[PDB]
Amino acid sequence: ADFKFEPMRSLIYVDCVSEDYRPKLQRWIYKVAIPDSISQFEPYVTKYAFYPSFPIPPQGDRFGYARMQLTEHHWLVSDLDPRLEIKAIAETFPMDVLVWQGQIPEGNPFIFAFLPMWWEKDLKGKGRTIEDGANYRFNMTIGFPEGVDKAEGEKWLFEKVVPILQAAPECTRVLASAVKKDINGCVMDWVLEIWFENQSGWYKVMVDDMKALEKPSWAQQDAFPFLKPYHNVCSAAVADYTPSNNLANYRGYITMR
Amino acid sequence: ADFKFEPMRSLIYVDCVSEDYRPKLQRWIYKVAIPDSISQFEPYVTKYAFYPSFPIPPQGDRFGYARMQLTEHHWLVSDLDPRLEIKAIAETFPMDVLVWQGQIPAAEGNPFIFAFLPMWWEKDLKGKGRTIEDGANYRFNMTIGFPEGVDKAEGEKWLFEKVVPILQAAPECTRVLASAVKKDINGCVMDWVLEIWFENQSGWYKVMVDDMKALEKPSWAQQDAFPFLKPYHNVCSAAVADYTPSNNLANYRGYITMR
Amino acid sequence: ADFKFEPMRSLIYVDCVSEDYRPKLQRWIYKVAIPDSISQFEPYVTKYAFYPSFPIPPQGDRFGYARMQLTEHHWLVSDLDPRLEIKAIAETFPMDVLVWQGQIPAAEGNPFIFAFLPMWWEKDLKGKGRTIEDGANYRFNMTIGFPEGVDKAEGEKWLFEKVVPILQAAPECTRVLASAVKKDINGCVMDWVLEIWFENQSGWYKVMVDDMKALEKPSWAQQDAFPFLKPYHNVCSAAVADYTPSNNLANYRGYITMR
Amino acid sequence: ADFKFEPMRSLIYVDCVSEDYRPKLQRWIYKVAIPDSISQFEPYVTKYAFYPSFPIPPQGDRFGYARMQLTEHHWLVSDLDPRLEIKAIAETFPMDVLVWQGQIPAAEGNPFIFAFLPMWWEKDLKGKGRTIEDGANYRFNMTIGFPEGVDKAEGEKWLFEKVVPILQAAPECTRVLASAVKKDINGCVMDWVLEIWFENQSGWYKVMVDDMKALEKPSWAQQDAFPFLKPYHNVCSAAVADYTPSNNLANYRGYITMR
Amino acid sequence: ADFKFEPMRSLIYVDCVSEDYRPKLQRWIYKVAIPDSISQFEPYVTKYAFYPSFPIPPQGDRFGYARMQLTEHHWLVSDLDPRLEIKAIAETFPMDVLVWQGQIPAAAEGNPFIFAFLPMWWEKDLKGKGRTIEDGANYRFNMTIGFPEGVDKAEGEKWLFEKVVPILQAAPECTRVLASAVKKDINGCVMDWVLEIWFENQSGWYKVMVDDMKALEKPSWAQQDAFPFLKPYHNVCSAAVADYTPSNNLANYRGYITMR
Amino acid sequence: ADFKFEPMRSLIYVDCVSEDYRPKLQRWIYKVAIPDSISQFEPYVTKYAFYPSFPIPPQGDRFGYARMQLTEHHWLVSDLDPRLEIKAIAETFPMDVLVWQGQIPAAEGNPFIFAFLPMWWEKDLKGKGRTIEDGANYRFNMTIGFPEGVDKAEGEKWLFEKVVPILQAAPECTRVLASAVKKDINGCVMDWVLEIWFENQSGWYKVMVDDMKALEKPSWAQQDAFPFLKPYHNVCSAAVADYTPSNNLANYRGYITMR
Ligand SMILES: O=C1c2c(O)cc(O)cc2O[C@H](c2ccc(O)c(O)c2)[C@H]1O
Ligand SMILES: O=C1c2c(O)cc(O)cc2O[C@H](c2ccc(O)c(O)c2)[C@H]1O
Ligand SMILES: O=C1c2c(O)cc(O)cc2O[C@H](c2ccc(O)c(O)c2)[C@H]1O
Ligand SMILES: O=C1c2c(O)cc(O)cc2O[C@H](c2ccc(O)c(O)c2)[C@H]1O
Ligand SMILES: O=C1c2c(O)cc(O)cc2O[C@H](c2ccc(O)c(O)c2)[C@H]1O
Ligand SMILES: O=C1c2c(O)cc(O)cc2O[C@H](c2ccc(O)c(O)c2)[C@H]1O
Ligand SMILES: O=C1c2c(O)cc(O)cc2O[C@H](c2ccc(O)c(O)c2)[C@H]1O
Ligand SMILES: O=C1c2c(O)cc(O)cc2O[C@H](c2ccc(O)c(O)c2)[C@H]1O
Ligand SMILES: O=C1c2c(O)cc(O)cc2O[C@H](c2ccc(O)c(O)c2)[C@H]1O
Ligand SMILES: O=C1c2c(O)cc(O)cc2O[C@H](c2ccc(O)c(O)c2)[C@H]1O
Ligand SMILES: O=C1c2c(O)cc(O)cc2O[C@H](c2ccc(O)c(O)c2)[C@H]1O
Ligand SMILES: O=C1c2c(O)cc(O)cc2O[C@H](c2ccc(O)c(O)c2)[C@H]1O
Ligand SMILES: O=C1c2c(O)cc(O)cc2O[C@H](c2ccc(O)c(O)c2)[C@H]1O
Ligand SMILES: O=C1c2c(O)cc(O)cc2O[C@H](c2ccc(O)c(O)c2)[C@H]1O
Ligand SMILES: O=C1c2c(O)cc(O)cc2O[C@H](c2ccc(O)c(O)c2)[C@H]1O
Ligand SMILES: O=C1c2c(O)cc(O)cc2O[C@H](c2ccc(O)c(O)c2)[C@H]1O
Ligand SMILES: [Cl-]
Ligand SMILES: [Cl-]
Ligand SMILES: [Cl-]
Ligand SMILES: [Cl-]
Ligand SMILES: [Cl-]
Ligand SMILES: [Cl-]
Ligand SMILES: [K+]
Repeated sequence: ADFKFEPMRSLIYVDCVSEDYRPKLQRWIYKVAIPDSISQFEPYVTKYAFYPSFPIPPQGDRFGYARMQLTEHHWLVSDLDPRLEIKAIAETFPMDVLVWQGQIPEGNPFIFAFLPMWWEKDLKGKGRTIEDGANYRFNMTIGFPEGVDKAEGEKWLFEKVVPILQAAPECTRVLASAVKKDINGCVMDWVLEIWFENQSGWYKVMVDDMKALEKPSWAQQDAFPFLKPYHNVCSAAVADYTPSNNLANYRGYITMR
Repeated sequence: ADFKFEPMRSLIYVDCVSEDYRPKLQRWIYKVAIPDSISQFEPYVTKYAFYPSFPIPPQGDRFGYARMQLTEHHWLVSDLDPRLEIKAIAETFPMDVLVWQGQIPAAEGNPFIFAFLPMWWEKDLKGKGRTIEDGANYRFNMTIGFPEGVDKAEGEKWLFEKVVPILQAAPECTRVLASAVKKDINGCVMDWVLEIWFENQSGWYKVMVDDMKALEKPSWAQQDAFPFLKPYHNVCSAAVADYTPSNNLANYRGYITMR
Repeated sequence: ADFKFEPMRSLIYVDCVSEDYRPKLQRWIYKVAIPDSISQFEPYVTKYAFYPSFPIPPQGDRFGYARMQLTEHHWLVSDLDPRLEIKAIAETFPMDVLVWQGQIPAAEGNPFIFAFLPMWWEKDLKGKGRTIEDGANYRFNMTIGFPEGVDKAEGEKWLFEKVVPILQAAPECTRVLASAVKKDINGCVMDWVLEIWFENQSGWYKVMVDDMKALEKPSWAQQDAFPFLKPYHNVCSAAVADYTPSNNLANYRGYITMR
Repeated sequence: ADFKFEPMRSLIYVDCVSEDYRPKLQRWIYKVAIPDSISQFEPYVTKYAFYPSFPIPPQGDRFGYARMQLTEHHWLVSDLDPRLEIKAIAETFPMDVLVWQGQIPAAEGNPFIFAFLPMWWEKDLKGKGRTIEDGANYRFNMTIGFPEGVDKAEGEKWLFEKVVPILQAAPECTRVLASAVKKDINGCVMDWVLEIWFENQSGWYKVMVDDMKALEKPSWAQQDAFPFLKPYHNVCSAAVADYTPSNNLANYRGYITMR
Repeated sequence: ADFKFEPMRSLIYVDCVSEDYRPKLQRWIYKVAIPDSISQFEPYVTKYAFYPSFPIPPQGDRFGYARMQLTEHHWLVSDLDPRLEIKAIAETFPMDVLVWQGQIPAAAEGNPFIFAFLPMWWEKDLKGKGRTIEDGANYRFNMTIGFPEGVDKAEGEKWLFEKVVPILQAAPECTRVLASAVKKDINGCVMDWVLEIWFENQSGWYKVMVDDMKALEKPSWAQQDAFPFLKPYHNVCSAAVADYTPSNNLANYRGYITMR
Repeated sequence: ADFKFEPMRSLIYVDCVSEDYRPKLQRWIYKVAIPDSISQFEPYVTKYAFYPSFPIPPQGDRFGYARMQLTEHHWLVSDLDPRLEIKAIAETFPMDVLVWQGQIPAAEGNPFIFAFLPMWWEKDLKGKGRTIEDGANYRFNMTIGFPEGVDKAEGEKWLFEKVVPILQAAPECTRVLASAVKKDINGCVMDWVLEIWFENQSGWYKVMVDDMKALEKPSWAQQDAFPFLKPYHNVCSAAVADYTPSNNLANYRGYITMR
């Protein structure tokens, strides 16, 4: 019988591999994914929201930049509990959505990271408010390649990478949670959000300041983040606010006139 | 102090024993029951909804057919925890509502069936993977409880080995789902809840009446024909649509009157 | 350029000619008709709502009883202005909906009754000052149009001098209201819309069937008994509650499916 | 047929003549007045809202200070068109509400002040261009009507030549706005509505009491001090905030009770 | 990892120490506090609401009467779990709000911030069980108390329930009495009890909470001469509120829309 | 007194001249513009919405492509009526917003294009009857105004006799719609607004760039290629989806920040 109280925040990195797919993928998301979703999890999800990603910045491709959105659920129970596999009504989820997102064409894994509802580490910019200004919120998840010691990767991240973020005045905030791997075997290890004022601030720090970094022995590309795009790193730059707070705001797929 | 996280889906089988009562019972439900309810459980119920039952089909009376609605709560805690008996404001619940629902007559009355379930169906026995796009569903929700002194394991075995296969054989039946009732919560006499989908009333009839004549009449039967259980006492049911506009936590804006 | 301020209340009498059609027609209405509709007229309709009809009462068939609902719009402009025919996105309206409503068979076929009215009742002939606290109302909404070649003044005189007094005499009848149909808008064949309240179905029957036998059968009668008009062609009706949860502009949150 | 497009903003000055009445009057307003109201005018009112008045300031009694709220409707048509008198469902409006508001006593009562205005202020006499970021406003809304047999032109001249300049001189006063009352609608005795903003109650006092002592007492004065008009009869007022949570068409979700 | 399921009802006693502050404090609450709040706790709070207090009644000052509102959260987890201190976006909460509420003087002794955690359901129902909304409009006097330092808690409880409550039960003017014990283990709130005591109106409140209560033995630990015998705003806070608020913030809020 | 019933649809072409400005401009729009706006026009605007533009396509710069959104109001009265200039609270509109949108540099600046239209399209030139089920639309909304000293009738003739036929010839173009700009309202320099649908960006390109090379370059042309008009000055545009979540009158619940 018993079901564990397991409050978590999920993030899904929704890419769009081509502008010709955008109308169709966007349609599916807003016309189909929302109602199918709420139909299933309304009673045990407290917040379902989409954060459309800003235009892909220069060299964003190398950070597995999700060109469509982030998809953010707040769960009261583990959606991977086997008993939750049973649904009266099932979702409409065509093959085509996976083509559009880039799961299918070599093809890219579906990154679904589970987190505790609150950030575990606050490494810069504590006490910042909304009045302090509009944030270019760079959300990035990473997973160290196979056969790399996790403790060693953690040590690299926090002792080599983060200090560069702390040094940069262009970087207003740094936050990190460790991925709940015990839930869905997500290959990612960390999720970070790193705020800037704008795209140029992002570039200056995440490209130029980061050239200073020693290229690690396990690197899957020459430059930071040294991890395989869309496979061992995904990301998105998003705004402080979304109008797509789906549990509160959705009123059907109303069409423009 | 401690309060156990106990996520459940409740169903109440709301009958209406006479069309002359319908205006008044419907009024109570939508004008009074909703605000009184939300006033009490808003902080620990995630979804409160009413699914109006379709017109009672031929021989529906024999399945304890609730002629008004199903009432569906999603709980985060056991509403039968004794500490939850204390309410600043109490509900308005007249005698008359029980007359209307058939709990009391003008000449024997009917129990109030309030079944607690896990939020997710336990058994998916037909039609897995069906979506809303596959078409409009005549959703026959039926709960049953085996008569007193009938072994539960034996009743389970009957249900799943004799009854369900007839549903599986029938092309008219698009879906079959079952959960075992949480009896430990409120001593509900029912044992199972099933939802059995059809295309329409005729599909329902063809299977639940005609195909079911084939069944061996069990020794404990309380009526001659399937479901072999006493209407409204050991079986209640309702046929409902996929969608309700009465999703009360989101949708309610007061008892606004027609012009 | 100029667009006339034309505040009106529309009523559409939505029938359902068979229970096997109900799931599918209900689906279309709530899953498709609503969003397609709001997509088009949100900026110039102040209220869009559906009032599900109560179960068809005995002999309701003879009053063109809409077995599904009433569909009620409040317009700021004439939807029949020719310039309003152009829509970026058009509605999905299958042939099948007309089968289900009885506009076509799959056994003669019934017109689509869409009556335009002023937003306020023109005549208040009984029960003025009645409030919601006075009790739950069985609201019988009925529209009528006199057969071809019948003088309109003469029909009016019949209605108000012969019919209405029987309603006024009956204590079972709590309210009587009437507006004259705007015929100048969409050529609707109906002439009047009335709402006649009772306590319940039996009150309705006692008055609209039994008390009405007393009436002189007029020379133009299209059937033996009141209302003396051809069902679904020259009379449509529905009995509805004071309240609907389907106040679509405020309440709709998508076609969310039961679990 | 034709109904004139008449966009207006109404204000009703809702007093509460005793603290012992506040619970009951407040209940009526929020439990009964809202749903009865929306039930009637939803299709032709674009905004219905209540602005609770701040605590009555010193000597506010002399300005006909409404100790409960302002009631603010935005109309698309004249509610005083005679055809709008007919309502299917009528409102619940007990005698007691009039006692509570002070229309009737337990020993002379007070008129019901219902002022119709154009939706936009006619005169902007101070503080043009002020935004919400400029700070929180103590908004003193005051309506006045000159006693019987006082020339209106002469009263206007007094107001704009003697009164207004004192407001303009006072740095404590951040804003001055005025519309002339639509008298042609409901024969409201009032002539002007003004809103006069301060930072706080003391600012209000300093200007509307102390600075105003400077004023010549006019020959028609109905009291010794400004505003020289009979409280609640020829002057009503209220001090309100920039924001109300009671924007009733958008926000109302029923009379949900505290736990 | 694990986070405990801890369903609770919080109450915050929001005072306003001067009418000249009311516009500004009210603005902050409705323009800023709400969105900043929902931005943080939307996923684990089921109900966030404000109950504006009725006008301070005669001698209400002596009961630590919050002249602005009550602030009522329903939590699914302990907001005082240390891991909940981390927020992406932090709240805007100026010094000035503390001046307005009376936590600080503007340039000199202030008043503590009373934030009481409770179980979601009342623990004791001591009068008026079964009363409905149809029974009439309620003057709901919510009052929290905490016994002075070095007063035995069991002894204070015994005083409250054996001396005070019977006066409430005797008074026909008092329609309801409810009490929960404060969860002290959560945030070290100095208060011990929260009670709600209903009347018909302000005069009913006065007749009972002032006049009937004169009958009471003045305890040895008393911090003022008259009931409630506790230091205003420090060891007792209160508010009289209506059955209904329009500020049910999770459901109702549509932005800080300004009057025209 | 009188206020004319003037139902209209406005469009504002909101550009964003640099990605470094997007966070800040987007913030202003969603945090400030919305509440300031609703605070002013809630009672006489039936729909306020934002349609975020898709990524600027190849050579979109030449069509005055608004890189932020379209801003769409539905008015019941002319916002340019002089009496509507008076507002109690005024809007917060920094210099910086004009920098971000490109009205000013920190080169050469760009006019603020605010086009008023009838609520319904005047000309339906292709794809009549198309529904939402027919598929997802790349909706290219484009407004144009003919250079100074060009006869308007002659420009109209060019548009409908030369340009539109190319759209009609292209199977890649699923829809063509046009309204004439109400110039009598706000002296907007634009003359027409068109919406031209494709399947996707490539369809847009193939037709609006490649097929359009076929066109005779007119004598008044302000650039070599179609649309032959000065970007952002005599032509603005945006490609948008069928649906926006930013339907501000229904959906806005404050500036809630991500966690
Ligand atoms: O319930 C689910 C769901 C849904 O209800 C609606 C919807 O529109 C998409 C969905 O997608 C979820 C999903 C599918 C495949 C995966 O590989 C995965 O990780 C998650 C699925 O579980
Ligand atoms: O919006 C969502 C979403 C999406 O936008 C894109 C995508 O590719 C998959 C998705 O799937 C999400 C989901 C739904 C139900 C579940 O039970 C679940 O685990 C995940 C869904 O809500
Ligand atoms: O909270 C409750 C409640 C309520 O608040 C409002 C309302 O309108 C009806 C209600 O009915 C519930 C109930 C009553 C009698 C029973 O015999 C039973 O099992 C359940 C009760 O629990
Ligand atoms: O709609 C409801 C309902 C109803 O429609 C019919 C009926 O006969 C009883 C009911 O009672 C339900 C209820 C309310 C509060 C509770 O705490 C509870 O356990 C049950 C109520 O919500
Ligand atoms: O706007 C319209 C419309 C719509 O927007 C949505 C929808 O779901 C059905 C609709 O149907 C309307 C209609 C009126 C009269 C008829 O005789 C008929 O076939 C159809 C149509 O005009
Ligand atoms: O619900 C509705 C409805 C319906 O339920 C049944 C039906 O058979 C036709 C309908 O059509 C209505 C309609 C839509 C658009 C219009 O422009 C119009 O005048 C009427 C629609 O709103
Ligand atoms: O319909 C109305 C109405 C209503 O629907 C609801 C309500 O709660 C109060 C109301 O009161 C209005 C009114 C009554 C008496 C007057 O003397 C007056 O000037 C106005 C009336 O118009
Ligand atoms: O809030 C309202 C209100 C009120 O709060 C107090 C009061 O004493 C009268 C009132 O009457 C208002 C009203 C309703 C309908 C009308 O047609 C009308 O003209 C006025 C009502 O809505
Ligand atoms: O002392 C004050 C003050 C100040 O010292 C400096 C300054 O730049 C602006 C100010 O303006 C404040 C204010 C004025 C009018 C209001 O209506 C309001 O809410 C606030 C006031 O507090
Ligand atoms: O001494 C003064 C003064 C005064 O004598 C009386 C009075 O009633 C108000 C006053 O206020 C004046 C003032 C002007 C501008 C401000 O911004 C401000 O705070 C105050 C100031 O000149
Ligand atoms: O008496 C007053 C006064 C004064 O006499 C002298 C002085 O030097 C300043 C003053 O300033 C006060 C004031 C000004 C503007 C406000 O906006 C406000 O609330 C208060 C005013 O009342
Ligand atoms: O800049 C700000 C500020 C500041 O710099 C210093 C300081 O001591 C207080 C402050 O407080 C401002 C504020 C006042 C009242 C409110 O109601 C509000 O939301 C914010 C804030 O903006
Ligand atoms: O998160 C919090 C918060 C917030 O987000 C928004 C807001 O407008 C007020 C707030 O106030 C809370 C608080 C303040 C002072 C205290 O002394 C205290 O105990 C708690 C704080 O925790
Ligand atoms: O309304 C609220 C509020 C208030 O009105 C006044 C005040 O002085 C403090 C407040 O603080 C509340 C709060 C408490 C705990 C939190 O963890 C939080 O985020 C916010 C906030 O919700
Ligand atoms: O009311 C208005 C308004 C507003 O309320 C809020 C807001 O955030 C921006 C605004 O801008 C509008 C506007 C700006 C520039 C123009 O050139 C023009 O014609 C109109 C203005 O009218
Ligand atoms: O969103 C809007 C908007 C905008 O988004 C961007 C922009 O650059 C100007 C704007 O101005 C619009 C406006 C407001 C009030 C009015 O009276 C009016 O005519 C226009 C506003 O609503
Ligand atoms: Cl039998
Ligand atoms: Cl909601
Ligand atoms: Cl016949
Ligand atoms: Cl709404
Ligand atoms: Cl005169
Ligand atoms: Cl060129
Ligand atoms: K060319």
